[PDB]
Amino acid sequence: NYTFRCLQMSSFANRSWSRTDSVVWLGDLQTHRWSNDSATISFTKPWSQGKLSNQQWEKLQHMFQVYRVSFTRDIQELVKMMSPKEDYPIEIQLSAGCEMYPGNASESFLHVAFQGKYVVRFWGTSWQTVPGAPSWLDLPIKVLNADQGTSATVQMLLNDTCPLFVRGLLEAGKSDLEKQEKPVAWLSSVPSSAHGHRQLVCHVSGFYPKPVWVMWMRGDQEQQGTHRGDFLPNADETWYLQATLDVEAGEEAGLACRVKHSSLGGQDIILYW
Amino acid sequence: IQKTPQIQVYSRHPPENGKPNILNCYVTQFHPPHIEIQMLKNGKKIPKVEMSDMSFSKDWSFYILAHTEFTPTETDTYACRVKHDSMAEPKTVYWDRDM
Repeated sequence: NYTFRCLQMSSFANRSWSRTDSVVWLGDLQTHRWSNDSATISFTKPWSQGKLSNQQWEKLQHMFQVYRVSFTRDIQELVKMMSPKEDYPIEIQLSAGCEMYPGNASESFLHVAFQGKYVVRFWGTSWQTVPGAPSWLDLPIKVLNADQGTSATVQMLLNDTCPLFVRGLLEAGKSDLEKQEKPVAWLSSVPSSAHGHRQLVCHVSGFYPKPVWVMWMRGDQEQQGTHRGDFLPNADETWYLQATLDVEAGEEAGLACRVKHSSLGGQDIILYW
Repeated sequence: IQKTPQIQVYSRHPPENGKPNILNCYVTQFHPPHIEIQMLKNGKKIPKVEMSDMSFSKDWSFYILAHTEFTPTETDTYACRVKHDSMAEPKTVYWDRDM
């Protein structure tokens, strides 16, 4: 039940200035990096080589070392054939990877965004222009679609290699993907617009995995009205989230924060006093 | 094509005057992936600020977490300044003794 994604980012500002970096995730833990300046993929985890033998990992990394110098060179030929929207500053993203299911098979994907809009995909055996993708991209993909080797090599990485790799990881990573990290919590209140009604704030940080329950309570009374915000990250790969509640003075007494999270059992109830 | 970065400043542990902490600045939703993040303590820049690797969400916008080691003080202000193409001028959100 995990999603392995490998996001690549190519930036082409002009004929002589291109940069392509990449970064892989297993769920919400980053496992690898490939800075444009580094000649080899760097692991960002002890177990990011999966259950791959060096000799096989090394042979795999060579592929990318070859793909890179190439995709990059071919974009330059591509770009000359860029009418009508001749607009050199080109930013292209590529999200590829595979969602790993238990009973089901795994599901693979390759999405490509041009200038931040999604425009092309690899599908089964051929690369295809997705709706909304500009008119010119059609001649390039048709001439690309004649490269049997690439499209065979892709159907391999995509279909076969990706799941092989990913299970290895869920196997070696099991240690850090199963870590139950405990949260911390503190409250604070911010006054609102011009009026005597302020809003109580509950901050909860340092928890992992992502799934956490936070909510304002009045005794056993749950406060409908509490509004949970965005999950913000921390440098240690943990999470941040804060739930606010707009009150009215007077009756802030008795309210409190109940932080429910997997690592605990007997959870944080921070009364406002 | 072009989107203005949403900015978010917050600590890692409950701040407490004098106690060491970590100030996180999470920039997001921007595009292009060309932005200069700057963390400021009272107008001065903090020398060493760590940034994560830039990646993108499935909505294709980018994101990053610049962060540093900080200490909450009754007389000290901290902030995150962002420079992005899609911003006529630099956005500075300061930090509140709560987040």
